[PDB]
Amino acid sequence: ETKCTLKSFTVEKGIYQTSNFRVQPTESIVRFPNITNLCPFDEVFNAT
Amino acid sequence: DCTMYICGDSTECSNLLLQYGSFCTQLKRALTGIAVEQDKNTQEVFAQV
Repeated sequence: ETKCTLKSFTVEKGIYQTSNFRVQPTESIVRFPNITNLCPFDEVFNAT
Repeated sequence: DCTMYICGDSTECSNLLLQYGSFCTQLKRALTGIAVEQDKNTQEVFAQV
């Protein structure tokens, strides 16, 4: 990786700085729009 | 760090940033030079014995 980020095949002694460090999040959470009142489709579908 | 500051750890943003080339290799070297210079200054001032 150090060779790759320097575009050379020879690296001299010293301290370098390679690519960043990250942690991959896992799973997901989905939240519905906060509406709960049910539409009354029974009257139209079922009427005497 | 360019990747996180310019782009919010996205992917298409990183791909688009990849088009600009070496606008960070120039930026990431000046700060390292400044840090080396700052570390050298205090060693120059005090280490005289």
